Amino acid sequence: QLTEEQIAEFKEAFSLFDKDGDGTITTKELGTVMRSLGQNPTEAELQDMINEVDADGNGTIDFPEFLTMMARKMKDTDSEEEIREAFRVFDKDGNGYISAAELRHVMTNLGEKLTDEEVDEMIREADIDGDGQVNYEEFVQMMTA
Amino acid sequence: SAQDFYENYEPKEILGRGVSSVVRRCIHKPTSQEYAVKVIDVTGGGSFSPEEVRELREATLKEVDILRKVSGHPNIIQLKDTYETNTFFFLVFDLMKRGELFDYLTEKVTLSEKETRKIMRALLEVICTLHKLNIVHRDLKPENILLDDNMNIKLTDFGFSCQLEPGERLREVCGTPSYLAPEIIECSMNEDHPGYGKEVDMWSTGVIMYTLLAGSPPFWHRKQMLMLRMIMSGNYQFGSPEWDDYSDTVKDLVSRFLVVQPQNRYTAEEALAHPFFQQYLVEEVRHFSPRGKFKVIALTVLASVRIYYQYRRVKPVTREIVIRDPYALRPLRRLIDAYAFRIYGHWVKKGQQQNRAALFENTPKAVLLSL
Amino acid sequence: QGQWQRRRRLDGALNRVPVGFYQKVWKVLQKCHGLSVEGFVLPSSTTREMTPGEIKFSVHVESVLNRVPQPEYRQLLVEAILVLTMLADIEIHSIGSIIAVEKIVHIANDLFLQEQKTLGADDTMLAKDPASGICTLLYDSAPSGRFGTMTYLSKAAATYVQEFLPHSICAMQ
Ligand SMILES: C/C=C(\C)CC/C=C(\C)CCC=C(C)C
Repeated sequence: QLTEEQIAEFKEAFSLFDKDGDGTITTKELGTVMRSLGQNPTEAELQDMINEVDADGNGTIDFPEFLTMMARKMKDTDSEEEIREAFRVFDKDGNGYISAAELRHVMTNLGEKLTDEEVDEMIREADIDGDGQVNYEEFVQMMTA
Repeated sequence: SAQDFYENYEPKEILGRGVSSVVRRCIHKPTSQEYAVKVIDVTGGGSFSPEEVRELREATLKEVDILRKVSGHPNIIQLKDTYETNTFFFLVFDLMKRGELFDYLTEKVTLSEKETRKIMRALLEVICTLHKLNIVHRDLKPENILLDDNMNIKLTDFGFSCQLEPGERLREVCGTPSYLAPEIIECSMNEDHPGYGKEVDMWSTGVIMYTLLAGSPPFWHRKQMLMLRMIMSGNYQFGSPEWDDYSDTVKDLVSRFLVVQPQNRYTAEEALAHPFFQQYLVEEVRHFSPRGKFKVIALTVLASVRIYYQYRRVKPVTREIVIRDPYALRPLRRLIDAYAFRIYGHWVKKGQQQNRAALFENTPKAVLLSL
Repeated sequence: QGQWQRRRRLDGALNRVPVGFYQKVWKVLQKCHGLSVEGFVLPSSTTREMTPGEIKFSVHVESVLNRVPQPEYRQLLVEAILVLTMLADIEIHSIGSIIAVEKIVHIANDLFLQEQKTLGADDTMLAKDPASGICTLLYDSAPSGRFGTMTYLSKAAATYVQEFLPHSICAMQ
């Protein structure tokens, strides 16, 4: 039921996770990402974290494995918390509105260089209510979509 | 002749046993390469009447045929050559140092998601080759599945297989009871149903999924016919606490093979197209609309946040949770299953009265003794 | 009698034990002072006295395990011993005292009693074994599962460690 699209979205997310084109995401790589997004967990934490997802995998997450997590295993509460968390991860300001520049802040963090207008467009494409901001309601509506 | 057998191979040790067929390891003298030989006693110690003696040969003569129709394929054994005598029928094939999947499933009670994926990835890709050549197996049990030192699946015992004429559907009941598709029994209990086709293998493969990931058959109970009504009706449950820890992508693909109606079953070609068996090919452009990019970056965040959240959730093992409910949480439940199969792993064998589900009690005694 | 009652009267009457169980009792006894069955102790002094692989040690563990006459109860003791072994690995601390392998089955019989009463078992189905004191259904119960014999014995192998070990730390899951 995950569409060709959805599977593809999970795949590009897996790409954003691994800088090396390893075909795997290492404990170190995840880390580079979490710190990229500002959550700096213990190298040990990471080991456990990659372990919870894989259990064999020697500290590397794989994509077939990755999708397994990104498929909505999440409970409404569980996802809700998460959906919320990302949203915060999105707003360093924590103002509660998604800056076009804030989107850039995240990408810049994930090392993807994308056009400035395109970014505005990214929000604009998805933006009706928040002209220039994606409201959280927009975010949740969007994720399910 | 037997001289032709010993001019090329020399049997060293006994590898396995069967009802009338014995698997024996051999050395190929010209090549010094390890090979397995299955040694079927045609006369069967005198118990076989001339009909069964003839029928076993015709079954064996047919058996060479299918194994001669499929060759060079990575995940089915290669019948290197076959020798027939008046009292035996020798078949030499590849040596699999490790035993059947049943023996492996006994060692590891619950087989992990990563391991089963390539296991069946081969099996489904095995199933594609059989269906493309139009040959059904009707016998896809894990004891029919052999594994090598790299864990690669070698589907074995196409003893019950038969090539359907284009658009023909069989009626004979061939197969041990648990792994029989619903219309197998229905054709056994009715004449109107004109038969079953190549979709039979899909149900049997989907059964391995429930057995490998949970250590029990989807439908099992100690009397014979009761299992059958669970099959044709199709009452299966991803029961708790066992089946809740696995990812949701597992469940849907299990139901697809387990649908009772054959035409709606999930054929092998599209079976490999379900999200589980999708593979990460590094060199993909993967172009996306600006909404598509925004999801990816959001999903990339949503993933990282998720992984931290899921882990934070795992409850360390404490004294109390052991007292209240051991099975409920994964690490202790997998342990109880593991030391369940170390004590009574000899009590699991092939058949109905020796299946793995006999080692699991997932229902209250009262409901078990309700009728 | 029953399926597993015939698979436990055939598993504890032949003294069939899993591979390395005699090599696993050695590890557990080093974390304890002994292992008592029907009030016959197998002390930790045996661990130093014979090696884990010594067959003389296998006799000592075996000799203690035939202090129960009924075969089916012995296998209950056998897998009860292993649920200490698997709980011993998780627990960092040592109990430092005697453990009655028999009792762990008994409250496991008692705790097997309570759950079935709550779920709808009648007094008829939960009938006592005349000599052992275990429910006949517990003998027939499967090893693993939500309501298996070694889930209740993985359950009662913790309440006994409650009284002997006031504080416990479980790690490595
Ligand atoms: C983590 C275990 C939790 C409840 C069970 C209690 C464990 C024990 C009570 C002692 C038995 C064995 C010891 C080997 C050293």
